[PDB]
Amino acid sequence: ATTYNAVVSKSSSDGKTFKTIADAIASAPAGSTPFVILIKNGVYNERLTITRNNLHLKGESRNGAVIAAATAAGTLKSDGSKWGTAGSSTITISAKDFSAQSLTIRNDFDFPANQAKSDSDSSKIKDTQAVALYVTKSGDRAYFKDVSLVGYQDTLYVSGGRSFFSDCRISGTVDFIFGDGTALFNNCDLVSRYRADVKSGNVSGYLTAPSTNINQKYGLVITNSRVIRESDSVPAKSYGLGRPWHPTTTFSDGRYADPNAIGQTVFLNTSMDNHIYGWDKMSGKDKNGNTIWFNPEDSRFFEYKSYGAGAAVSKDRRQLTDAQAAEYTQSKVLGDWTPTLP
Ligand SMILES: [Cl-]
Repeated sequence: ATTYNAVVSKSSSDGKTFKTIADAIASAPAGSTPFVILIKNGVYNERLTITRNNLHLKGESRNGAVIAAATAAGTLKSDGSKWGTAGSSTITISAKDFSAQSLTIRNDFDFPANQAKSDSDSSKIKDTQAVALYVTKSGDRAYFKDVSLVGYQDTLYVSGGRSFFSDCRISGTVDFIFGDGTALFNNCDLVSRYRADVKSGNVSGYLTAPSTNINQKYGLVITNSRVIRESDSVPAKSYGLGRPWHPTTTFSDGRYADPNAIGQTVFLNTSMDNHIYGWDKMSGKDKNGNTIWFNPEDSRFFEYKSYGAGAAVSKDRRQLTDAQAAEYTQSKVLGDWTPTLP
């Protein structure tokens, strides 16, 4: 008995349906009773910030139901300032118990066309992060089933609490899954994209850039998934599994890369194609303004039974024991939260 409180569609003939997702959401009664919105197939050019708890979106299909907007961190607002990384997000989850199913969320920033522009072209953006989905610190218990997240740089920004991605497709280039949140991905396609602007022997990107605080037990946890390249032109050994992101943070002794943001990315029972070369390091600025490198061997980067040509042949890729692997069940990672659809 699945009941939709509202229906969004492109038809002005579909009946008492909404034209945009924002309107359908705004029709929700104040409070925290569950509210479910069916989004009929179509491309909805909208940027949404979810502040209503217990809101649930269901698209007619992951392939046909799309929420898309083109915004880069470097994209300028009316006042001439930049949107920023968080601000470029097509969808921002700032409420609890959100769920999206069978739909696609895209940031349509044309990263390749931007990279192809001449350097003297004043419209060529440097701050090229363009987030498709951002789960903020106010978005605990965000659930995404049969959802597709599309972007290049910084596709998925997960911060704060717990989020679960099941049977999803996430595509990107650089740090396309990043943040400090507890994000569990099960049975997902993590799609590494082609970079026309990167020479074949250089790094095209990194699947993850966790910023997990050292005291947080779980960061980015990918299980029973597939790490694949979007095309045969993605070179062998062009993608890192992860890179340690230590966010510039304000401390009583200055603003610089957080030394305690010792990120975690763990893969279990996940296939990896040949584009993966292993983990990588990342640089930031320390308390003195010097360049500092945060190394993978100093981060919580682990694998358990990866397979495929991209899996570990060498030993500089730490492996979990069977006992340690048992600590990465959905129950343990998500704790008191059991993700369920309306
Ligand atoms: Cl930063």
